[PDB]
Amino acid sequence: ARAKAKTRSSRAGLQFPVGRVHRLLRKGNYSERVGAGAPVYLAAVLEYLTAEILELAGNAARDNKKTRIIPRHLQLAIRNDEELNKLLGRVTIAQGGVLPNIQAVLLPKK
Amino acid sequence: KTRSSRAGLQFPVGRVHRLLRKGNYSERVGAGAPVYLAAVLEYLTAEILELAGNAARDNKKTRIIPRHLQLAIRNDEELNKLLGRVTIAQGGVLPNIQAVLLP
Amino acid sequence: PHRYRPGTVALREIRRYQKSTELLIRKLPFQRLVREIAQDFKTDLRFQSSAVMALQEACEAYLVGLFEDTNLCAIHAKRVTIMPKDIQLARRIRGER
Amino acid sequence: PHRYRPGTVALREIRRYQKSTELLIRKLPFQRLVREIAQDFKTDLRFQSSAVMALQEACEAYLVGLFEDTNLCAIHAKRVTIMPKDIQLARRIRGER
Amino acid sequence: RSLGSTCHQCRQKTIDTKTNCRNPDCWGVRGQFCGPCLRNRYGEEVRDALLDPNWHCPPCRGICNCSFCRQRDGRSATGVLVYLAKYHGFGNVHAYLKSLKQE
Amino acid sequence: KRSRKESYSVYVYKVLKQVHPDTGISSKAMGIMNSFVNDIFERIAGEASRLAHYNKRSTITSREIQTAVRLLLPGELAKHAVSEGTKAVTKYTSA
Amino acid sequence: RKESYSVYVYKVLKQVHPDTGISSKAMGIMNSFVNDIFERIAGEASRLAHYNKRSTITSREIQTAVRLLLPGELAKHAVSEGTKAVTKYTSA
Amino acid sequence: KVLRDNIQGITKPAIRRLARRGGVKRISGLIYEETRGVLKVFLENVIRDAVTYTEHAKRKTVTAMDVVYALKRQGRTLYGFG
Amino acid sequence: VLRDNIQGITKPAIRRLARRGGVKRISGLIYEETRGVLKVFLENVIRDAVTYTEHAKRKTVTAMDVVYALKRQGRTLYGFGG
DNA sequence: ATCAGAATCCCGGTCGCGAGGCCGCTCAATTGGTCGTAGACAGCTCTAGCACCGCTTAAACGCACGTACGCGCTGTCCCCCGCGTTTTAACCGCCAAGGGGATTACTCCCTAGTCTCCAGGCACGTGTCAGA
DNA sequence: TCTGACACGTGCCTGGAGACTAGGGAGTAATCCCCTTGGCGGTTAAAACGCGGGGGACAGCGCGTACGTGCGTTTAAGCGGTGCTAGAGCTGTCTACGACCAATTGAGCGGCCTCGCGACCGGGATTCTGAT
Ligand SMILES: [Zn+2]
Ligand SMILES: [Zn+2]
Ligand SMILES: [Zn+2]
Repeated sequence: ARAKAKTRSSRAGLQFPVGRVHRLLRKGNYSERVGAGAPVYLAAVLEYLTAEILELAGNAARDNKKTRIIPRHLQLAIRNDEELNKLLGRVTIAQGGVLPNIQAVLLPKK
Repeated sequence: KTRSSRAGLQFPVGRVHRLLRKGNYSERVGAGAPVYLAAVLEYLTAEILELAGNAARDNKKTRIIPRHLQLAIRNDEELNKLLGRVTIAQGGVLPNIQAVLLP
Repeated sequence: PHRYRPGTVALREIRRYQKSTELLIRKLPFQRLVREIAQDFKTDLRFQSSAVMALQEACEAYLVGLFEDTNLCAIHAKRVTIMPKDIQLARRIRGER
Repeated sequence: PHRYRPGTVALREIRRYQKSTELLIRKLPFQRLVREIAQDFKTDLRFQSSAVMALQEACEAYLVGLFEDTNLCAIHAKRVTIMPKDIQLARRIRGER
Repeated sequence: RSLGSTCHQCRQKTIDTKTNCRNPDCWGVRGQFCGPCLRNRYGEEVRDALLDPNWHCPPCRGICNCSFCRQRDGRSATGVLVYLAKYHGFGNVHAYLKSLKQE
Repeated sequence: KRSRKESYSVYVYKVLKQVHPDTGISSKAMGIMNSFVNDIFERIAGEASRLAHYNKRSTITSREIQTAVRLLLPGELAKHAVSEGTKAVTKYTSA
Repeated sequence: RKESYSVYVYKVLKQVHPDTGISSKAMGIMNSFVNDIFERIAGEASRLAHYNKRSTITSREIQTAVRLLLPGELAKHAVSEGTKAVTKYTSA
Repeated sequence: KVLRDNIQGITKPAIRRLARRGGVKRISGLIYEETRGVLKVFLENVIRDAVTYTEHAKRKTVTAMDVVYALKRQGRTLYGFG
Repeated sequence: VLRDNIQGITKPAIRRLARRGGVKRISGLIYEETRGVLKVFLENVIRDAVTYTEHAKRKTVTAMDVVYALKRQGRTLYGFGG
């Protein structure tokens, strides 16, 4: 009867595409064959990391009372979380600026 | 009749082709790709070996040990830059003392 | 006349430019520099606007990070002004020869 | 009796140990430390001898490089002795902090 | 961001009652105006506009001076004109605008 | 005559509506999260390929993905990310 | 069983130094160096093959990878020592 | 078409602004030439790699992706233009 | 069980490592800082070595696992089968 | 410490370009079946970690002593910062060409792929010689 | 003198080489348009100079802390044996799993268009320093 097709991401309960990730793995010449539980794991991991960065960036924008994330709200969302900072420690972000940080030695005396 | 003889190299070419195919770098590997790769590997190894042998000769020694290799890499600028983040077992370090340290 | 004590506008500028995000080098001089440098390697080259913008963004990020390291080296030596020796020490420790 | 001025034996061992190439930490204490550290990751592990030897070589190389950078930091601040702040500065600039 | 109505003249999001266009031929949201804009532009209020059965949106009568509609007429942007009308004794800019055309 | 190219903007946006229902994202920031996804994907896939090659295996499986996530991601992330992926995989088992 | 670059590096050493031998530990170090450089160049050539939408690794990919990794005089030399082999293969 | 003496276009106020973003408060008068040299070296490396990629692509134009790959090869991954 | 073995990295051993590094005078508080630094580095390498070993369902940490763990951190080590 | 220049939010007016959605295709993900082999499980074997025991005996370790050098204090020039003036090239909005990145249509020849055979490295086994 | 680590000798497979093939990757012509290259005029903001002077770099000095050097005591690292067994390698069987392949159908990409957000100014607090 060939019941109505459902995307493998739906079976995995995801939002990132498991099928596209499978195709990218197979065509990206990483190994001769790839399993059925590799794309699911990788897509879930990418979805989770994106979810955390978006969680932090939305708050970073809200404290700036803005209703549209810009690159700045990513940098403030990245260099403030120690683990996310460690994961992306060798990455530059275009139009991201930098955290405000003045050394205590330079601050005015008295 | 081996592939190295046709290209005139002492490094393998068939083995390099097998390692290119079995290492899934690409779906297809061209004819001259293993030849070029083997020639470049042979050149780099020859340069390293020449420098290490000169260092051993200046050391009054017959066999090349890791110390000689470390000296050869750490003295040649280009080879040092190519191997800037590599540690050599029992390779030691270049003897150097800062000027202010001296009496 | 009102005259700020030396160093006040330095902290004011520090706050103002650490708050912002725009590029600090003017676009035309950097475009000229990029073209001048790239003309050596290949001739009659062409650059996408995105290429020049990406190069400028990378250069500003690198220089800002280097200046943070230089400032740390300056503060280490019981100083407030960054000198060339601080830049040299930061570049030597970072491994940038 | 004969007594070397302070710092003479310092340079003597400096030259002696940059001339040499062997491991400078005792084998048994380092092996015990490696086993104790690895005890917290997987219970009842076993180590090939070459594994512990490789760990010792890597650790000694790392510490020697760190001490080189620390000496550079100490010289920058117009000093001869190395203090913890120099190690901290070297590790911060290297990206380890 | 998903609840507030947007005025046609000011084109911002705010929580306020806005008038409606009763023209059967009227289409879109362009029949909605906020009090601060219409009271400053034409001297009309929210209450009277709501209560009038034959009240039409300023675009319906052709007296809309919104920048979008002003550009659709092929003529420039008004900007801020309230104080200019006040200095000239005009209660609303529409009378000021009509007087400007007459002059 | 289209040059249509794939991009995760359909998902990067759609997962943003599940975590911040009333917050947008600029097209200059969509092209940054796109690169973040395309970078982490490559990192984990390359590590999985290396792990598969070390053990003389030819099949990349969820064990290599799990070990790669454990190797790259630091701290609680590696403790949390894995707990996500496993769930998905086990859900996939139930179909 | 296990394979290595021992025979080939020994041949190269005898060519460049007729009267110099090599130690087993240093021989393993040379094996590791050859493997590392081969991995680096092959991976970079794979990356260029992927970037330009090409399914074949050719001499051009290896040449450009050599130009990308090897610094300064090491690059221009190695390229000249690489193509010289390939053209020889053309002559057969 | 040719150009000459453009590294002086990296002005003293621009370098001072870049230092201000870096958090420095006082600037020695000798760091401007140092920063110009450092920037020139960094640009030389990245542009050389980018033009190498462009040449391998058989293209007469340099695109953003060539620059991004050139930066990634130096461990300076850039987000926003890829 | 094993404990306090970090004290087994004796003060003269740290002295020898520093002398090989090229330092001539050492402050008295350097030793504890060096012990902490070495412990952190050792933990970082050993974690990945044990991860590599566990991925292969082995109870023995081979030299090649340590080589891979060191390579992961950009500290490639030659001469141990790499 | 209080008052006044000076810089800066702040909250009313507008406006303007981009960002959410929305509709139409089209390209690729999904379904299903078949088939080959890659990895899993079970025995067997030999290796090589691991635990102990003694025994030297270099290396670590406490204390003593002296002095090198880190560190706080003064001076003292002097170099960089802040501000006013002038001037000059970046920026913005236009037009104007055309060079080349991009995309089809061949079509040709380069390279997996199979089979067969064979000689180049590998391991076991000594033997002269570096050199510790 | 003696230590053995390294130099070959020789079976021996077992990976590499030679012929032949067919199919798909990739040069090549043949546009096409788009998005890089220029001129060109204002103009305004932003770089460049000049000048006063104040805070900071840099050298000097002195006292005291803390480290290097040496010596006698101790103690466990290192070496050499000796069993013992956990477990790493290796092989054999065969089964579950992933690749390859023909429909086919919907998810996502391009264009569109309008709605809401993120900007500009323009007067009034609101801090923010500086000197008294
Ligand atoms: Zn309104
Ligand atoms: Zn209406
Ligand atoms: Zn209107």
